[PDB]
Amino acid sequence: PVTTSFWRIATDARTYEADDLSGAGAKITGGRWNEVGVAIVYAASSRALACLETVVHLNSGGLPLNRYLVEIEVPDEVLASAEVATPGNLPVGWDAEPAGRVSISFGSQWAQSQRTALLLVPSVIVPEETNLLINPAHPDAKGIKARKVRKWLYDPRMIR
Amino acid sequence: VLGLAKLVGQLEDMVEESGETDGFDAPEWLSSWLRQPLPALGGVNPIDLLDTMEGQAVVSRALAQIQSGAFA
Repeated sequence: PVTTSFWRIATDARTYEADDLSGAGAKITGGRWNEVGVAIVYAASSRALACLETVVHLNSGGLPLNRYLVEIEVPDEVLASAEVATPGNLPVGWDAEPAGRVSISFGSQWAQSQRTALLLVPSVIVPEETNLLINPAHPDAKGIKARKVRKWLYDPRMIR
Repeated sequence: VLGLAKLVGQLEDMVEESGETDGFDAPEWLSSWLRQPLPALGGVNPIDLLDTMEGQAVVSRALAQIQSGAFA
């Protein structure tokens, strides 16, 4: 292939869908790496890690949500241009729980500088394994595709 | 003031928008979630944060992220 896949486990909402690439959801709530009002797409480098970030970390099992596994296909030449942040080179405090000013400010500086369209960051859950941030305002974000590939049914709180 | 009704409403809105409401008992689900460790908040029970305005905001945001898909 000439693309690399990243993963979301996402729902449709009233004004945006699970395969959104505009960053509408994170714009509303903020997150570890973005302020409320700044649109960013969050994805994980594995489906397993997406499950940890989406279901386990927010203890959201047992909700009758219509969840979709969403494949984010990133052009390899755009990924080749991504910035890579590591536990080794990130500012101290990036892994605070709850997320605080250090990771939010780092993500804000990256987004507003438009240094790169993509930022690879460690997961706070598994720091050795990466999440992907997409800045939809960046010119190089063109060509990224997102599609629902199946329902996500694995829910640790599922009752048979 | 706990203001559980506000959180129940937030949860019900989320499920109406993004899931299936039929048969869903939102107060029941919320009761458990509030009293279980929330890894995104460092393993604290969300109920223990509802005694401040700041804590209310933090818990409401976490609840909202369940739907928004932002990582915590």
